[PDB]
Amino acid sequence: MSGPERITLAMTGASGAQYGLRLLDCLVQEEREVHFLISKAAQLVMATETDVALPAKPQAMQAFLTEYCGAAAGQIRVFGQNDWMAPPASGSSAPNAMVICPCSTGTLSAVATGACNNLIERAADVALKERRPLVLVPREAPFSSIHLENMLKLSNLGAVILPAAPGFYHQPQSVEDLVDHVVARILNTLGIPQDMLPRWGEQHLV
Amino acid sequence: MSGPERITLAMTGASGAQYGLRLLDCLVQEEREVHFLISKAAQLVMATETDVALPAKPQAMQAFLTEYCGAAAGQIRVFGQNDWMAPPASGSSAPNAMVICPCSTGTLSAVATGACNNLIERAADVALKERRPLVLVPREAPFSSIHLENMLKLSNLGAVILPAAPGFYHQPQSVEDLVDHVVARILNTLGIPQDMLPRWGEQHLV
Amino acid sequence: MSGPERITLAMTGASGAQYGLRLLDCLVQEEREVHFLISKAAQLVMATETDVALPAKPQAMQAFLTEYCGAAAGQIRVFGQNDWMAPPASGSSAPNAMVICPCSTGTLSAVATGACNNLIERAADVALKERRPLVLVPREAPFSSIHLENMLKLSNLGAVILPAAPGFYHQPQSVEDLVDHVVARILNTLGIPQDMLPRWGEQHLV
Amino acid sequence: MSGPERITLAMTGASGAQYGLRLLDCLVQEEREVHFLISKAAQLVMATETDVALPAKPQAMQAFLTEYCGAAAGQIRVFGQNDWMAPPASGSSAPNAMVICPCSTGTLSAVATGACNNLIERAADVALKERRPLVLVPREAPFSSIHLENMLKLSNLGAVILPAAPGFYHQPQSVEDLVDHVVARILNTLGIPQDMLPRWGEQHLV
Amino acid sequence: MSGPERITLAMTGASGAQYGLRLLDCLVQEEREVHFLISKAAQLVMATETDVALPAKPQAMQAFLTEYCGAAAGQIRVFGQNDWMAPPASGSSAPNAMVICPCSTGTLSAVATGACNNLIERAADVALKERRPLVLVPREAPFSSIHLENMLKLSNLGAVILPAAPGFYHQPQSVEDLVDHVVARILNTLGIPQDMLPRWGEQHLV
Amino acid sequence: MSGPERITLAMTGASGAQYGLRLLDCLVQEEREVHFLISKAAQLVMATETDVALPAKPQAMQAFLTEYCGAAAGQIRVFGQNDWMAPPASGSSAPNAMVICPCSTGTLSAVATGACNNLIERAADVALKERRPLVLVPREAPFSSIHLENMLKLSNLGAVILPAAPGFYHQPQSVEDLVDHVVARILNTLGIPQDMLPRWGEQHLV
Amino acid sequence: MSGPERITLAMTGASGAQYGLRLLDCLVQEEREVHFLISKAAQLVMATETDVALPAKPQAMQAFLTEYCGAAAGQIRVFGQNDWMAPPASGSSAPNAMVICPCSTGTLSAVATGACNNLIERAADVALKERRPLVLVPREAPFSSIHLENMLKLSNLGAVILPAAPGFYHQPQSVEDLVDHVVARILNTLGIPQDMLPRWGEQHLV
Amino acid sequence: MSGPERITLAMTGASGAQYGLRLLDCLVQEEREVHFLISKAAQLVMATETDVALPAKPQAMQAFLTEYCGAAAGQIRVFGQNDWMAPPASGSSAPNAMVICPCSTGTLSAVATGACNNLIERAADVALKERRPLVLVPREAPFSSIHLENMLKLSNLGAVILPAAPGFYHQPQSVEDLVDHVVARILNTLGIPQDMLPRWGEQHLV
Ligand SMILES: Cc1cc2c3c(c1C)C(C)(C)CC=[N+]3c1c([nH]c(=O)[nH]c1=O)N2C[C@H](O)[C@H](O)[C@H](O)COP(=O)(O)O
Ligand SMILES: Cc1cc2c3c(c1C)C(C)(C)CC=[N+]3c1c([nH]c(=O)[nH]c1=O)N2C[C@H](O)[C@H](O)[C@H](O)COP(=O)(O)O
Ligand SMILES: Cc1cc2c3c(c1C)C(C)(C)CC=[N+]3c1c([nH]c(=O)[nH]c1=O)N2C[C@H](O)[C@H](O)[C@H](O)COP(=O)(O)O
Ligand SMILES: Cc1cc2c3c(c1C)C(C)(C)CC=[N+]3c1c([nH]c(=O)[nH]c1=O)N2C[C@H](O)[C@H](O)[C@H](O)COP(=O)(O)O
Ligand SMILES: Cc1cc2c3c(c1C)C(C)(C)CC=[N+]3c1c([nH]c(=O)[nH]c1=O)N2C[C@H](O)[C@H](O)[C@H](O)COP(=O)(O)O
Ligand SMILES: Cc1cc2c3c(c1C)C(C)(C)CC=[N+]3c1c([nH]c(=O)[nH]c1=O)N2C[C@H](O)[C@H](O)[C@H](O)COP(=O)(O)O
Ligand SMILES: Cc1cc2c3c(c1C)C(C)(C)CC=[N+]3c1c([nH]c(=O)[nH]c1=O)N2C[C@H](O)[C@H](O)[C@H](O)COP(=O)(O)O
Ligand SMILES: Cc1cc2c3c(c1C)C(C)(C)CC=[N+]3c1c([nH]c(=O)[nH]c1=O)N2C[C@H](O)[C@H](O)[C@H](O)COP(=O)(O)O
Ligand code: NA
Ligand code: NA
Ligand code: NA
Ligand code: NA
Ligand code: NA
Ligand code: NA
Ligand code: NA
Ligand code: NA
Repeated sequence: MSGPERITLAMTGASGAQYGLRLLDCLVQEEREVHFLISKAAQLVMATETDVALPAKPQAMQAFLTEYCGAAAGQIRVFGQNDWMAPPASGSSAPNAMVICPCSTGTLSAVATGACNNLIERAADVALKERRPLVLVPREAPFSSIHLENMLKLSNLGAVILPAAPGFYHQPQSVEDLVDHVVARILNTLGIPQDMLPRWGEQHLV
Repeated sequence: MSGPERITLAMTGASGAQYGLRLLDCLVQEEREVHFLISKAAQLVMATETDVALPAKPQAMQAFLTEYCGAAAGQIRVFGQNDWMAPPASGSSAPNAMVICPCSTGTLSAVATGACNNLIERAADVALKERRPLVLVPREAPFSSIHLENMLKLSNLGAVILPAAPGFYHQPQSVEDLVDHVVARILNTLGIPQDMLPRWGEQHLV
Repeated sequence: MSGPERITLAMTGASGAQYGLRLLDCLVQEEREVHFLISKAAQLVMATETDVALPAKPQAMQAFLTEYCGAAAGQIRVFGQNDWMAPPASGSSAPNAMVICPCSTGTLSAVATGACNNLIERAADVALKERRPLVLVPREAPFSSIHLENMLKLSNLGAVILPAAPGFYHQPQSVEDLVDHVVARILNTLGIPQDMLPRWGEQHLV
Repeated sequence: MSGPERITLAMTGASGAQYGLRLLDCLVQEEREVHFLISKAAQLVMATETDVALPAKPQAMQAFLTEYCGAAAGQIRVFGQNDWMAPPASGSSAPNAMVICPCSTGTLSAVATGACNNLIERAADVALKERRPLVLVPREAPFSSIHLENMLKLSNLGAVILPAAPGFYHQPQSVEDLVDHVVARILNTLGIPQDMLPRWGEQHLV
Repeated sequence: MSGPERITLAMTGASGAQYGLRLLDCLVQEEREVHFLISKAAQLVMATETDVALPAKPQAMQAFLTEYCGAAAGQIRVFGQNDWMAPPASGSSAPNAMVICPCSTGTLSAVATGACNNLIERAADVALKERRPLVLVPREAPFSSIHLENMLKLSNLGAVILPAAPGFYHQPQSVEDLVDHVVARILNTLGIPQDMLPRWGEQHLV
Repeated sequence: MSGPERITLAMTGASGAQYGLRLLDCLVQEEREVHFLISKAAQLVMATETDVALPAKPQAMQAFLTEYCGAAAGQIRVFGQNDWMAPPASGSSAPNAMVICPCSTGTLSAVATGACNNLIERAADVALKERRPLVLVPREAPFSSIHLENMLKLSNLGAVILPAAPGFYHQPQSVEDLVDHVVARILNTLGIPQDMLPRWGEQHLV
Repeated sequence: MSGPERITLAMTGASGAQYGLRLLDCLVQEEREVHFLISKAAQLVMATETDVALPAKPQAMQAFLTEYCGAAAGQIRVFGQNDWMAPPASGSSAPNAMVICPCSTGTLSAVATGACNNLIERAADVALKERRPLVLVPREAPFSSIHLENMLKLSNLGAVILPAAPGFYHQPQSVEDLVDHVVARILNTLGIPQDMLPRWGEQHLV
Repeated sequence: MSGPERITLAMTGASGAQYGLRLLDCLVQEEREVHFLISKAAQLVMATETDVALPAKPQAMQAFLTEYCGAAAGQIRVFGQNDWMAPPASGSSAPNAMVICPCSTGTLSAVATGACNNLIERAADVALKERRPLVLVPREAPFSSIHLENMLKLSNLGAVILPAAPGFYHQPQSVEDLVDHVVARILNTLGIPQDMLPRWGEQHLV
């Protein structure tokens, strides 16, 4: 197996709920264990932007997502926003890679300053102190200087700032094609196999 | 008329040629005069990503774009990359707003450092020294710290860093819907009317 | 009409509730549409420092403030602290100027770091990314270096840091006279007519 | 006796002459020795904003202020703006605490840069090099980034930046009540007894 | 009317008195109200470099300049260097744009540090805190790092640093032609009509 | 296999063409796939400093280098300076490590600022945004502060700054021995086996 | 002989071609050897702003300039923009002082960042690393913060930033008089005799 | 005589003992007085890398080096590492230029921080405070960010950072040829004649 066996996937309240759901689906299909976290504002984004009827409490959310993705039992773990006994909350936990997708500007801010106000923010704080992979997927426009300084600080610290900015260079034909471009970039960054985005120039000899 | 009468629209070599073309179309439909600039690498992006057969030389490019957009005579001006006699090259020119869409990381770098190697880069240098509007639309992922520092410097100077990061919160049904979200943000930033992106919460009283 | 048609007026938990109320009154009398936001701590300041019996829920607060100011129907909109569907929460909203008066040091901090924890903080984050006017009215003493660095960062970004520091140079005779000095400065900054603070030296020829 | 026996009280040309006069009165009533300094612009502020007829030359100013405050003989010393033989001008002097109230933005600038152009500015330069207390009471609005950077530099060096921003949380009934709030904060900062501002929550057990 | 109705025009002691006089003439011919300020060192520059016999006291200076420019009564106001009751000294004044032309390196320094030692320096301090236009026209060579850091700080704050560096690209035939180039740039920056500098490339279609 | 299977080897115009050629030879002998890039100025360095008759066009250059190194078919790929369809130009490409050897101060500058003016510079920009290995081998003396700041920025970002500064501590007997020291350091940095530089102190027990 | 025997004189594409030509003339008349470099954009400036018919290729340009200045044979050397075998390209060359006059903002940028894209930029990079004199003569207005930061960086490194800002204090009577002021400043900076600008106050005893 | 009459030559513990010895030889042949200093670690480098049997104590080391170089009596002075009475230890000494060749990263660090732990480090501290020439010849690879920041600080202060990075552009045929390139660069930097490195392009006319 290439790439991390366990991924902490946090969804926070920026537009782009489809990116998180599609990423979750691909992680499940690659037989990865996913520790799934979702903020209160992200739950509202999902209700506004999609037809997914995501249950509110973690136990029922875990059942729903398992059915939605066709995951194995225990493959998707769901942890609530104040569950400090969950693996992502401590560096003594087993190593995960972490993705925040979408990453709201508020969560971006909290991770940059170390606010640790909820399990998503603490889990990123832990990823940085343990030097485990951390990928942030912001979705905002314009990016203000406040946004950019927070992204730059975290990038300087080794976090990967991967904006939800799909490329158009494989003739996209649908919204789903654009979503897949970003999801493929994330999987590439994590080192996890994907077949949605070809290897640029791989056939190009001279 | 709300917003600028004249817009310098530069296209540079990031993916997202559709954003530039659609923005050009909307500017024409709003009866704006457009000074159109396109880099050599952007011409290659357009040939790779779209079915637009854009002529190479400025005179023929100007004819093509006028037909493509249904523009009036002289409404679209095309200037070549070393035409230092064109309006965008001097601050003594008449005031324009400027948009670089897409904005490659190379053009982002040149504007941040003041390289002024071609008319697109000099025109942005002029926009900054004259404190005229400058909007950059980067399309890249991940954003490295090199990218982010250049974006932050320019944002601190008053340029608008508007990444090609479409929002999903008006139920997009096609690639064109996502393109329009970004194009609408640009038009909003310039203060030019648009009807593709509703005013959020405008009906919301309490 | 001079100045902004719509103003987001946020009250947060620093002493000086009278400044916010008087500013709200003047905005109403200038026929401006006001999107009114108030933090939980500010509600407690108002109960401690004034005899205003402000209702707690937005619907009833909106009724009360309309009566208090003699506003027209719909002229004052009240939005709760987690109402992400309200206009101030998105840059795709119609343009407002924004004033935080009083601005607590906690809200000052959140805006400086981009925390976006509630609608007041997100609305300021949106004002900065859209380059729409943002005026902060802190009331604190001493200002620590933590306070000052946050004020300096935001001032460098174009926010107006307007401390609740009334001037004495028009022979004030009451608390209300000192309140009006600050409120007049805010209206001047927004470009909205006021007749409480004369134009200094306007009659002075030589 | 709690707090400093000797206080250098400098008045400079910001609005708020009443704060300086009331502070001088309270220092006298607490039996402190006051080295009183006043700038040329502050003399003009006092003539504009109050009915105090302050004599111009130090000898007569010293007589007037002694009568005004009911001070003992020699309790108030007045020194002119170029009197480099006065105690405040040398660090070899006996230790004083220093307050500049009001502190103009020009005096703020001079102290931040070390300009030492007059006795007020040199005395503050001496307070900083000897690490003796220095309290600045600016009165300005907006604070520009120039103001804020100067305040931040001095706060980082241990000066207390105490803006003339009265609090409203003890039901003020007059201009004098608001003046007293700021004067009480200054006395608190110096460690000198005052009974104008109660100790917040002192009776609050749980 | 395009551009500001009122302009504060300060002349300080760099070489280039002709620029200030010609700018004053053009502002008068565009029917603008001018608040004219001149430093002691600038008066000496004018006596050294020109044949203008400028009276020393403001009242007589105001009479002379009115005759010199052919201005209407009250169109040119002259204020002395310590006239703190003049409009430029307070932000509560009516809005002006401000130009310092020529701008000595000493006045550049004072504005960068906030020294506010005279009415010219305070008026610029007020322009910055009120975010009203401020244009500085330095004339010096070489620019030292001290000069450049002061110019950069002020440019970062939104002041326009416009050096007296005339362009040669409209075939200048006299000293007056070079003066007019700089004066035209200033008028362009203020948004005030001028016909001395053509709009570059305005006729250039492709 | 230890170390990267694919290496992008860029040669740019600093003295030390022998280092690049010898590194290319060792990579081939370790059965690595090499994507070979060479700048116009580097071609001139090679003609000036060596007797290698390197063909100019990529197709013929690829034939020559394959013969020169005894490489397998397709093992060395050559890409021209504007071939944006080559793998190194996009982060969606398959992962490579990248070495610029020699690295001119001009290419050092471009990578530090993100200029992306040609395929070598873009490929390094891509290596940094994808956090793939990037090794720069500058050859210059003195290093100016411009050089050093660019090297420091890139080192802080995780690029390896490996100057062409051979060590003398294995009794070098020829120019080739000194070349091999640097080439061995590069291979060590990449994690690729080499037998030219012994493991220091490997036999040293106490 | 006072001052440098050899001067590298680079002309780049800012307005002010007359300054470069007049400086070249004075260097020739002082019997200095001049290594003359001119950018493509500067050639266009010279054709636009003057009646000098400068040949394009270096050999013919060298003949023309020798006749134009009345120079001795070999006294003016002309080198093309990619002639890396010319003395200015290597620090191992014989010591020259270097002047870029006019210095475009693009060349200013390249020297500040170390871009070294052509012989002019590399020659300045070499002057800085060898700590040989480097004088830049920018001609631009306004100077943006991008311009100013580049000038400040280079000034901090010991380059002389000498803007084309002529002084008026020797009663100039023509364009040529203003040109000579700047040219005289450059010669003063290089330590080369000139008689166009008197020594200020040289006769002034007390 | 061109260049300094007296040179402090310090050898510290980086590889490249041959550079120091060859530089010492050339300084002697140019009839310069050399104050020779060598660290304990450098003595070990010399024993490891060369066949020079350098005596340990200064008196015998001075005899050996005089014979080795064929120096005149008293032409080479040797001072021990704690000889604070030696000329290099005080700025009141007669002016020397100073070279540290090789310069270990430890000595680089000490000079950058001012550690002054031995005579070599103090002598460099003295060279910097007296603004006398200081040339550092580091030999290390990779350069870490710790190395680079120390080199940048010292370069900004006017020290010459000259890495042991020989050039290959005069067809080197032996180790000695590469050593001579670096030694020639050092002599060039000091302004001392050398005939090992030709003047680049000196014969190149056009
Ligand atoms: C509920 C909500 C919140 C949006 C929002 C919307 C919704 C429905 C949309 C989808 C209609 C439009 C855009 N949204 C974005 C957004 N923040 C952001 O950084 N990017 C966004 O694209 N916000 C605000 C963000 O959710 C708030 O600032 C939260 O405080 C974030 O909290 P969290 O980090 O804990 O999720
Ligand atoms: C030709 C080409 C260049 C791409 C590229 C592609 C093509 C076809 C695609 C479309 C297949 C994939 C992505 N592209 C991007 C890109 N640079 C960038 O910042 N974002 C991009 O999305 N690059 C590189 C960029 O064009 C180069 O760095 C140019 O030097 C930019 O030059 P310019 O600023 O003058 O346009
Ligand atoms: C309830 C409360 C909070 C005061 C306070 C008081 C009250 C009654 C007063 C009125 C008696 C005295 C002073 N107050 C101030 C204050 N914060 C501040 O920056 N300036 C103040 O003047 N605070 C604290 C501030 O409200 C808290 O730090 C909140 O967390 C701010 O939260 P908010 O930004 O969401 O309003
Ligand atoms: C005379 C004068 C000067 C005012 C002023 C007024 C007057 C009458 C008022 C009272 C009508 C309105 C406001 N004033 C302020 C002010 N500077 C400042 O920082 N805050 C102020 O509130 N200024 C300007 C300030 O006095 C000048 O910049 C002086 O140079 C300060 O010099 P100083 O530090 O030596 O006192
Ligand atoms: C009187 C005087 C002062 C010159 C000067 C001359 C004169 C006659 C000239 C005209 C002969 C030559 C050049 N001048 C300049 C100059 N300062 C400057 O920045 N640029 C200049 O070009 N100075 C110095 C400047 O005037 C002093 O530093 C003043 O202190 C500035 O004070 P101010 O800002 O209040 O005007
Ligand atoms: C042609 C050429 C260019 C040399 C040069 C020489 C040649 C023959 C030598 C070999 C004779 C001597 C030294 N060279 C160096 C050099 N730049 C550098 O950083 N280190 C060097 O050692 N330069 C300059 C460098 O090539 C230019 O600045 C190019 O613009 C670099 O462009 P590139 O990065 O695209 O290759
Ligand atoms: C051809 C051209 C280019 C001008 C220009 C004009 C012309 C005719 C004028 C003379 C009509 C007006 C002003 N010019 C200036 C200018 N750049 C600058 O920094 N200052 C200037 O004054 N520019 C732009 C500058 O030449 C470009 O940015 C080039 O890329 C510079 O390239 P270079 O550094 O290699 O010369
Ligand atoms: C004895 C010794 C020390 C080497 C070393 C070796 C030896 C034999 C070699 C020659 C086998 C290989 C490389 N050497 C280097 C080195 N430090 C350095 O900056 N560059 C080097 O090339 N070091 C370490 C350096 O000498 C130590 O860090 C000392 O503390 C430096 O002390 P000094 O500055 O007082 O001389
Ligand atoms: Na917390
Ligand atoms: Na250029
Ligand atoms: Na939050
Ligand atoms: Na002084
Ligand atoms: Na002052
Ligand atoms: Na480019
Ligand atoms: Na280059
Ligand atoms: Na020590």
